[PDB]
Amino acid sequence: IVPTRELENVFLGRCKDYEITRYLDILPRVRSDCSALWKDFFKAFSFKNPCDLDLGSYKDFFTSAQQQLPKNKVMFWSGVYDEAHDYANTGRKYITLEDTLPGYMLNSLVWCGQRANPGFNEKVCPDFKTCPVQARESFWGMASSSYAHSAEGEVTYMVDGSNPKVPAYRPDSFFGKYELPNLTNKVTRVKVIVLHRLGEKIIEKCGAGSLLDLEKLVKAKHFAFDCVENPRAVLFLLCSDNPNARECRLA
Amino acid sequence: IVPTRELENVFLGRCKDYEITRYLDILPRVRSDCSALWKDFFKAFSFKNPCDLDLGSYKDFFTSAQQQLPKNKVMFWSGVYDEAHDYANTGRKYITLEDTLPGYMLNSLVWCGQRANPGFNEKVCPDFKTCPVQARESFWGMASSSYAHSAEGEVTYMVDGSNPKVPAYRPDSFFGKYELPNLTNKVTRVKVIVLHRLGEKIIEKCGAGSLLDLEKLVKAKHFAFDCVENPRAVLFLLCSDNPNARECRLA
Ligand SMILES: NC(=O)c1ccc[n+]([C@@H]2O[C@H](COP(=O)([O-])OP(=O)(O)OC[C@H]3O[C@@H](n4cnc5c(N)nc(F)nc54)[C@H](O)[C@@H]3O)[C@@H](O)[C@H]2O)c1
Ligand SMILES: Nc1nc(F)nc2c1ncn2[C@@H]1O[C@H](COP(=O)(O)OP(=O)(O)OC[C@H]2OC[C@H](O)[C@@H]2O)[C@@H](O)[C@H]1O
Ligand SMILES: NC(=O)c1cccnc1
Repeated sequence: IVPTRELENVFLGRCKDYEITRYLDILPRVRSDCSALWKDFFKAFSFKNPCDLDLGSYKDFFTSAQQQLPKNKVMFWSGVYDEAHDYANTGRKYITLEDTLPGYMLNSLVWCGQRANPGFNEKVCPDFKTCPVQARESFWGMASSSYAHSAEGEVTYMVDGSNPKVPAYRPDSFFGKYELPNLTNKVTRVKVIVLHRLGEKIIEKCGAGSLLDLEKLVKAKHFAFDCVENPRAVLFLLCSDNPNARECRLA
Repeated sequence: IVPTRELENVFLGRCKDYEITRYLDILPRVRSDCSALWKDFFKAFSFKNPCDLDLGSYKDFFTSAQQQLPKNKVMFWSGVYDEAHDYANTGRKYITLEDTLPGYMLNSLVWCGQRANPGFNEKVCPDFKTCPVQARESFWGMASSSYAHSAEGEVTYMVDGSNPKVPAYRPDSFFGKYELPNLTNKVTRVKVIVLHRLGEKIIEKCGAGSLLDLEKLVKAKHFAFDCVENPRAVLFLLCSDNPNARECRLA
């Protein structure tokens, strides 16, 4: 893959944009300057081989960047990026990882270290499936970890019950690796939302299969559990993109 | 009412981020670099009294910042900012002025000039309703003119039909002053979408009142014209937010 151009400029620009104007009524301000943020972020990967990284490489950066999160509002998702963020509504109904400072600064960006000056690669970045797992998941794994760790009260989980090749809940998702195991006794309940893509064969159902596994894990953390399939407000979102579906017919 | 802090840094940060990462498949890059853009912007109001502006003050800036816009995808809106932007879907279905470079950089921001150094006011910005209309509307009126002037093919206009106090179409709106009068022969059609808020009395309908005036006005310029109220895809977005309304009763 081709690395993002003028990485420092984009980082510092999104950082200043967010600081002054984004989520002011929804998430608290970070306590560090954007230059200090850049400095911890850069020294995490710079002057090293693109696969030298591990789960600790970005710890100082995420310590500098972490935000206290609104009780009851935190959302996780697997397999339904577009639907979860549409439904979250840019922080107004739920908060996602992407609404917090570090997700919003690096969302979609591409970067990597090298050993010669200037210590990063402007030309090429390795396909990351070529690195050991602790290295290919250094950044986004620690991100999901801090984030889950800060969740309080109710949390929400959106998933896909229409995928014949991917279970609604997998222990090897980012949610299963990093999120679920990191939630504290400050969390009280897990509310799952199963998406049935319209026009398509239903594959997972509440309490059966991987959702029944998930249920048992959640109760084992002494957390409450509920699960619903196409709740009306979410169904209406889907229907808007496919107003003809049989599921969408009105009285 | 307080002015945006670190205006220049916010402006430049937003400009750089948009340049490198935003709308890359949806809209073209402008030729002019960020510091050249800043120049043109700042000379418009700097070192003059706050109400010492007119429609031609920001002219060089908008000249520099204007993008060609993709055919059939331009949308206008009155009275329904949230609903129109949700439905336009960040450029994926329709483009709005807030998706273009100059609208993206200045959206939500607050600034004004002053005669003394630094040439702009960091303390307060006169309740712009204090100023002659050509000063109060110098920036966003010129933004709207330039945007409308660039539109091709079909264009769409989303309006409020439940406001007893404010008609669907008004000659004194930004659409009536700046946008409709500036559409060129490159535009072939104007498609109106009338929004009826759930559970609010319906005030305006296609073919009556101000919408009738709008139809004739649009017939004069030799565009086609259609109009529709609460079409399904828009209606479902509304129900998503108020699933229990009578209009959202499922069969
Ligand atoms: N914002 C994020 O990017 C982000 C990333 C990971 C986890 N999160 C947290 O964990 C859950 C989403 O991961 P999930 O439960 O695994 O659900 P998914 O739909 O499978 O998403 C993986 C897809 O993202 C793409 N991806 C991006 N970067 C990478 C990366 N370094 N490495 C890899 F492998 N994939 C990446 C990749 O193409 C892959 O196809 C959410 O609760 C979220 O808070 C957010
Ligand atoms: N000088 C000003 N500067 C700024 F930033 N905002 C202003 C100013 N004056 C009034 N406003 C606010 O700006 C809003 C004017 O909105 P509506 O009335 O809802 O629709 P319309 O008038 O047609 O103007 C929206 C249409 O103009 C171009 C755009 O692409 C779309 O086609 C009002 O809600 C009002 O609170
Ligand atoms: N975004 C705005 O404030 C705005 C105001 C007037 C016209 N167009 C946009």
